[PDB]
Amino acid sequence: SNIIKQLEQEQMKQDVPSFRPGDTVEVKVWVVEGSKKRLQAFEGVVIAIRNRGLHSAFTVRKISNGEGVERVFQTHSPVVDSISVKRRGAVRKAKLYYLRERTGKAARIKERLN
Amino acid sequence: MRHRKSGRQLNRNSSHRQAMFRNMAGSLVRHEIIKTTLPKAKELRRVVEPLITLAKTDSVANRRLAFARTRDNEIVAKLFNELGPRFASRAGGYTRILKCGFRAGDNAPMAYIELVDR
Amino acid sequence: AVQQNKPTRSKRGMRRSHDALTAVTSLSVDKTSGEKHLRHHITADGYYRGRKVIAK
Amino acid sequence: RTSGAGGQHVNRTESAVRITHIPTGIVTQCQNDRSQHKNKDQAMKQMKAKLYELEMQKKNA
Amino acid sequence: MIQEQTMLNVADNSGARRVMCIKVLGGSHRRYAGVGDIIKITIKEAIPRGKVKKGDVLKAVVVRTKKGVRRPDGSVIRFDGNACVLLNNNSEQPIGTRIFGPVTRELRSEKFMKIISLAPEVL
Amino acid sequence: MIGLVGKKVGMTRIFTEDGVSIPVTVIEVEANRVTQVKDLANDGYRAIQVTTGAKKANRVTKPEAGHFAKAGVEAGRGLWEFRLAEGEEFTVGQSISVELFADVKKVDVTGTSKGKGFAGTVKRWNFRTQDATHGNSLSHRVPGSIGQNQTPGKVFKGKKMAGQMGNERVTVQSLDVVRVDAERNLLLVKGAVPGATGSDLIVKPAVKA
RNA sequence: GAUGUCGGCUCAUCACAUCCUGGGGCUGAAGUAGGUCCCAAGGGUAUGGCUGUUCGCCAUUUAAAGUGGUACGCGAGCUGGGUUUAGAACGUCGUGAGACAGUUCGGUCCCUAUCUGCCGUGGGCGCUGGAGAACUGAGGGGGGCUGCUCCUAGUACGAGAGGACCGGAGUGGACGCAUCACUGGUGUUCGGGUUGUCAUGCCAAUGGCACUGCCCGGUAGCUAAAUGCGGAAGAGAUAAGUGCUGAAAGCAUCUAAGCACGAAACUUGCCCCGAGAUGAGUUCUCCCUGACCCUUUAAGGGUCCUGAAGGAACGUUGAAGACGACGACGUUGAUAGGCCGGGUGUGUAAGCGCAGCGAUGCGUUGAGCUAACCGGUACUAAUGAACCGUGAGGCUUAACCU
RNA sequence: AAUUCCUUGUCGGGUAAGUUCCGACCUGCACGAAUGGCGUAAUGAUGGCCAGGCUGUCUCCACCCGAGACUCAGUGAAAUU
RNA sequence: CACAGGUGGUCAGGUAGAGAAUACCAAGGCGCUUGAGAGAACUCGGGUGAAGGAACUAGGCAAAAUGGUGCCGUAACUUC
RNA sequence: AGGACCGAACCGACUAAUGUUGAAAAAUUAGCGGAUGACUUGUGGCUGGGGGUGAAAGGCCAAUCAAACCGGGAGAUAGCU
Ligand SMILES: [K+]
Ligand SMILES: [K+]
Ligand SMILES: [K+]
Ligand SMILES: [K+]
Ligand SMILES: [K+]
Ligand SMILES: [K+]
Ligand SMILES: [K+]
Ligand SMILES: [K+]
Ligand SMILES: [K+]
Ligand SMILES: [K+]
Ligand SMILES: [K+]
Ligand SMILES: [K+]
Ligand SMILES: [K+]
Ligand SMILES: [K+]
Ligand SMILES: [K+]
Ligand SMILES: [K+]
Ligand SMILES: [K+]
Ligand SMILES: [K+]
Ligand SMILES: [K+]
Ligand SMILES: [K+]
Ligand SMILES: [K+]
Ligand SMILES: [K+]
Ligand SMILES: [K+]
Ligand SMILES: [Mg+2]
Ligand SMILES: [Mg+2]
Ligand SMILES: [Mg+2]
Ligand SMILES: [Mg+2]
Ligand SMILES: [Mg+2]
Ligand SMILES: [Mg+2]
Ligand SMILES: [Mg+2]
Ligand SMILES: [Mg+2]
Ligand SMILES: [Mg+2]
Ligand SMILES: [Mg+2]
Ligand SMILES: [Mg+2]
Ligand SMILES: [Mg+2]
Ligand SMILES: [Mg+2]
Ligand SMILES: [Mg+2]
Ligand SMILES: [Mg+2]
Ligand SMILES: [Mg+2]
Ligand SMILES: [Mg+2]
Ligand SMILES: [Mg+2]
Ligand SMILES: [Mg+2]
Ligand SMILES: [Mg+2]
Ligand SMILES: [Mg+2]
Ligand SMILES: [Mg+2]
Ligand SMILES: [Mg+2]
Ligand SMILES: [Mg+2]
Ligand SMILES: [Mg+2]
Ligand SMILES: [Mg+2]
Ligand SMILES: [Mg+2]
Ligand SMILES: [Mg+2]
Ligand SMILES: [Mg+2]
Ligand SMILES: [Mg+2]
Ligand SMILES: [Mg+2]
Ligand SMILES: [Mg+2]
Ligand SMILES: [Mg+2]
Ligand SMILES: [Mg+2]
Ligand SMILES: [Mg+2]
Ligand SMILES: [Mg+2]
Ligand SMILES: [Mg+2]
Ligand SMILES: [Mg+2]
Ligand SMILES: [Mg+2]
Ligand SMILES: [Mg+2]
Ligand SMILES: [Mg+2]
Ligand SMILES: [Mg+2]
Ligand SMILES: [Mg+2]
Ligand SMILES: [Mg+2]
Ligand SMILES: [Mg+2]
Ligand SMILES: [Mg+2]
Ligand SMILES: [Mg+2]
Ligand SMILES: [Mg+2]
Ligand SMILES: [Mg+2]
Ligand SMILES: [Mg+2]
Ligand SMILES: [Mg+2]
Ligand SMILES: [Mg+2]
Ligand SMILES: [Mg+2]
Ligand SMILES: [Mg+2]
Ligand SMILES: [Mg+2]
Ligand SMILES: [Mg+2]
Ligand SMILES: [Mg+2]
Ligand SMILES: [Mg+2]
Ligand SMILES: [Mg+2]
Ligand SMILES: [Mg+2]
Ligand SMILES: [Mg+2]
Ligand SMILES: [Mg+2]
Ligand SMILES: [Mg+2]
Ligand SMILES: [Mg+2]
Ligand SMILES: [Mg+2]
Ligand SMILES: [Mg+2]
Ligand SMILES: [Mg+2]
Repeated sequence: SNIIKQLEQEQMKQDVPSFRPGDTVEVKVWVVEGSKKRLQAFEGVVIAIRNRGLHSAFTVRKISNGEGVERVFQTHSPVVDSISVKRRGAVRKAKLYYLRERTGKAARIKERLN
Repeated sequence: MRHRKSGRQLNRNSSHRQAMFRNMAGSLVRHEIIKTTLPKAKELRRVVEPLITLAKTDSVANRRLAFARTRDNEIVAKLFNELGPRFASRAGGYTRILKCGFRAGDNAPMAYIELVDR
Repeated sequence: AVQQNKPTRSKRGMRRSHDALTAVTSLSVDKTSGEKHLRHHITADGYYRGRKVIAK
Repeated sequence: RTSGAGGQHVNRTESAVRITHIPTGIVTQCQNDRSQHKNKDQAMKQMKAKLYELEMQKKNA
Repeated sequence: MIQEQTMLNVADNSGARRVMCIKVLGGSHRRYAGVGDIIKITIKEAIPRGKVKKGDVLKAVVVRTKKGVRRPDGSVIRFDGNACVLLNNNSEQPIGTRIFGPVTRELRSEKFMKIISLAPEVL
Repeated sequence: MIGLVGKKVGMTRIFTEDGVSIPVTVIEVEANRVTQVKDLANDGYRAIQVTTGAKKANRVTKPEAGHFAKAGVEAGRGLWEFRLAEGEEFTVGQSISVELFADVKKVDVTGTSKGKGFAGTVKRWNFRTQDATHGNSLSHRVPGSIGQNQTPGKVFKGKKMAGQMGNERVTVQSLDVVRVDAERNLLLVKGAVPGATGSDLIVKPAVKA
């Protein structure tokens, strides 16, 4: 209700960039190795966005070292330091789960030149 | 468990329910008062009142939407030419249900559902 | 599955102890016509809460 | 219970006998007769014979 | 979520191409193994000159799963296939010398640090 | 120790600076007013009765209204009792706020679990279903055997069978207290507490510790 | 004048002759690890290959993969591979019909629960004036498992190899309870794509039918694979066992008098039910303070007047629910629908304009639509009534006022 | 071996593990030449074994859509005793 | 039995389709002689399902899967 | 050309589920086999009980078959209940 909405608004980030399903984004996240906290970048196509307030999330799919990896980031998590849109993609669906069956030239996404 | 769920199956499949409520909505618009069962009337409210709210604003798009919801141009015309203008100021609740005894054939609880202004 | 012994008239009546019907507690009287009716239902003449609702 | 057990009796009775020599690891088994006692006798005979042949084989070698 | 009869790919240069989980080790009635868990595997396909041969029974550590791993903030990392690294049956140290594909931070332990060091990317 | 009666506002998450999402249940613990204090001399045991919230005057019966008026407190949506310890002492009319739990680390939350209705053995007692195919005849989710052949010749008491599941008092013990927001009258506890949103919860200092 | 059977499945329950975990004695017990016996039944006590198999062997685990009873538990719970009819064939026996604790291929598993029992859920009356709540706890049930790592400590022990007891912390497996914040499933009540066909006069736009026609997404709810929590600590009395003091029996002696320890077993401690606990308990609060007549004259019956507290009924309903029941609300109202705003999902509606020969693209445009969600809002429906429930509540004896 | 009791014979193949299967062996309890012997392409709702694909068959079940079951009105059995 | 059974011959529209298959329709005929609610277990008939993929079982039973036309190409063995 | 191939009508009936006081004294649903032939079907005829007919199962001969049904011998006989 108003109570939970207040408790969530006080935790929501205020700078989350606008990204649509199909865009290529780089998410820099905090990884901690023992005693040193550094930033690691995950760049790939946003194949799903779940808009749910503080519980908002987005899935990014990359092909790393010959293997497909998907990472579901909690948008307002303190571990996601930054999100940047490196390329705007032109899709028509909201969930590009069909890319999971496509590889190489078959998985290309046209740029939204607008 | 049906926790926090809406709608009545009414011992029908979904297509049958949709067709029945389309026909019954047309009948209520046409006659302005009909006698049905109490469950069916309490669902006809949720079918019909949104149509009148749609008719409140007259556009080609809204007329086509109303045709899709109620495939009959006489009902669309009445909604957009009389009923909408009539219920313009009313917020909601364009219908009322009056319980009217039990059906002789099956002891079914019966009711009259009518447009409020009628 | 079926009875091994015939149940009695006593047991029959005991089972039917909960089968009795319940009379209507009271009938409401319309403020305008004075006709009696089931509460929250229209009268036979078509009056509910003092207003004729169905013409006949 | 023995295999191909034909009838209520055979399905019910523990007639088949298997004898294992723990040191040797050799096994004999009999389920020819309807009687556990006769089956155990035949299996004991076979166990003695197999231990004999084991030592016979060693000596022949 | 690897169980018995699950076929996994191999992420090292040990020479196996396909292995099958025959037991999820470490518990009675333990059902599933996830990233960082040791399983007993049989080699179903191997390259001709590899160190390991088809039909060998050894151990392996699951390094990539389709079910994925869940990070403390609720995030999940999912891979497109189930992959393991074969380990010696006794020492439980990696048999190969190269690791192919990404591995996760869950693998980091004093035991599996060799894999972490030899990995192309630790996600 | 005494506890407080609150309401299940819902479930949320708290994001800590070290990248951990704590699942929390938000309990609105309004001021609980003491309507009666029971003692050894008069009642044989030491306890406080508390009320919380508000009620329609037209829905408060005269018998209940007399009790509230004797206390000198406004009517609440119910009355609950808490057994007092040896040192604990309160007075009628005193109000107790969520600040009581400020230094409490773990709490036990009791509520009425969501009601599942007439539930089968598979759902209620985690029975295993029989084979879906391979010849099973009308017995895919049925209980199976319920006893032995003649000895005992009866079904034992407490046999796990189908029946009502849920809508019963359930206590979850040793839940962390994530936050005590006194100004919003909120208690944020880690994990899931019994009951649906809008239900009453009895929150006590943890007994196991 | 019929007690259905091997194995499996589902569900078990008890015994202890204990497989693991607990406690101990002796050891041919240095430590680690064992052997053997005693106490202990709280919890726990594999998945596969082969075979109809039980059994068994084998592979790989586990702390362990216990032994048994229960019609070798359980077919009005399931199966039907084996066995057990009728078909057929092989080997063998017989001249033959046929036969085989020989084998081989195929071959109908009914029952709507009356009673007891059990799991749930109501109605009645009782509990001694009626009523609304909160309790107490006689009693009953649940639960009780365990691995690995680290510290102690490479310490004690040991020639080395190896390697502790006691005590502490962390993290798992299996099991159970709850919940849906997250990750997912579902989501024929939301959106979109698309095939065939029919219809809405036609175009455009829609609708119907084809498993929701086929699909792609997805709200609420429900839910696991998701994520919180639990097993305990402590106390009492003990088992085997260990003792102190101590005679009978100038010694000795754990015992005879007296005294102290001693386990997952017992009684508690934790969770739930629980006053039909007829031994029906306790506390708080609320309500009712009229007259008259008869009889067989009493815990008697009437007559009038009075109808309280509260309940029930009815209606709107609910994360409550088979029906009951339980909860919320009924105009002095947010109970349900509608409506309004938001959110969410889908993914840029239609119409119009432009580009293109055209399919189509672009602009208007993150557009349009949007269930169960959230915040509001009396527009619709929750009717004034009526109904049930009474009028101060027995006797005896105490104590106190009197 | 539709034949072999012993017997899950032994050896080889396949499997992590194979009383079944396949290839041999010959010690044929108790094969054998028109109650035919040994082969055999094609064929088979024929028996056994193996693999790929596929999957709620299963780990381990969850949700949804319909018809019953449940409540109300009407009609109204049965075995058994 | 106003019973999901059995019963020979004749007629043969449109669109798609090879078709008398199949889907939707025409002419024509019907909604099947108990209804109304609710939306528990369980049974029946379907839909979907994370990760796995025969571990199930006597046995892949059942389900899932494959599925058209044209072209390319196609093994042992063979009675060609 | 073909006791040829695929597949409706048509004829059949291999598997499962349902039903088992059934919608049905043998069916329904999803699949399954043949489908120019030793095919299938209408009408009529013929074969009769120790007889018929049987691509053979003791199969079929009016829901009856190791000897049909109806009537008679007949109140067969029953050391049995
Ligand atoms: K009728
Ligand atoms: K022990
Ligand atoms: K010992
Ligand atoms: K025990
Ligand atoms: K055996
Ligand atoms: K047992
Ligand atoms: K028996
Ligand atoms: K029985
Ligand atoms: K009885
Ligand atoms: K959820
Ligand atoms: K959901
Ligand atoms: K269409
Ligand atoms: K002494
Ligand atoms: K009482
Ligand atoms: K409302
Ligand atoms: K556009
Ligand atoms: K447009
Ligand atoms: K939108
Ligand atoms: K032979
Ligand atoms: K001959
Ligand atoms: K020949
Ligand atoms: K064959
Ligand atoms: K004859
Ligand atoms: Mg609702
Ligand atoms: Mg019905
Ligand atoms: Mg009754
Ligand atoms: Mg015999
Ligand atoms: Mg419920
Ligand atoms: Mg059956
Ligand atoms: Mg079934
Ligand atoms: Mg039985
Ligand atoms: Mg008898
Ligand atoms: Mg003992
Ligand atoms: Mg005991
Ligand atoms: Mg105990
Ligand atoms: Mg076994
Ligand atoms: Mg087998
Ligand atoms: Mg016995
Ligand atoms: Mg047994
Ligand atoms: Mg038995
Ligand atoms: Mg059989
Ligand atoms: Mg025969
Ligand atoms: Mg057959
Ligand atoms: Mg049965
Ligand atoms: Mg107990
Ligand atoms: Mg939610
Ligand atoms: Mg989802
Ligand atoms: Mg869907
Ligand atoms: Mg749609
Ligand atoms: Mg037209
Ligand atoms: Mg058109
Ligand atoms: Mg149509
Ligand atoms: Mg349809
Ligand atoms: Mg049609
Ligand atoms: Mg002495
Ligand atoms: Mg323990
Ligand atoms: Mg109830
Ligand atoms: Mg949106
Ligand atoms: Mg559209
Ligand atoms: Mg072999
Ligand atoms: Mg062979
Ligand atoms: Mg021969
Ligand atoms: Mg001859
Ligand atoms: Mg021959
Ligand atoms: Mg043939
Ligand atoms: Mg009835
Ligand atoms: Mg009829
Ligand atoms: Mg046609
Ligand atoms: Mg047709
Ligand atoms: Mg249903
Ligand atoms: Mg089903
Ligand atoms: Mg399906
Ligand atoms: Mg699946
Ligand atoms: Mg999948
Ligand atoms: Mg696969
Ligand atoms: Mg198997
Ligand atoms: Mg098995
Ligand atoms: Mg099949
Ligand atoms: Mg299919
Ligand atoms: Mg042919
Ligand atoms: Mg015909
Ligand atoms: Mg035939
Ligand atoms: Mg058929
Ligand atoms: Mg053919
Ligand atoms: Mg054909
Ligand atoms: Mg014969
Ligand atoms: Mg006949
Ligand atoms: Mg004769
Ligand atoms: Mg005579
Ligand atoms: Mg006679």
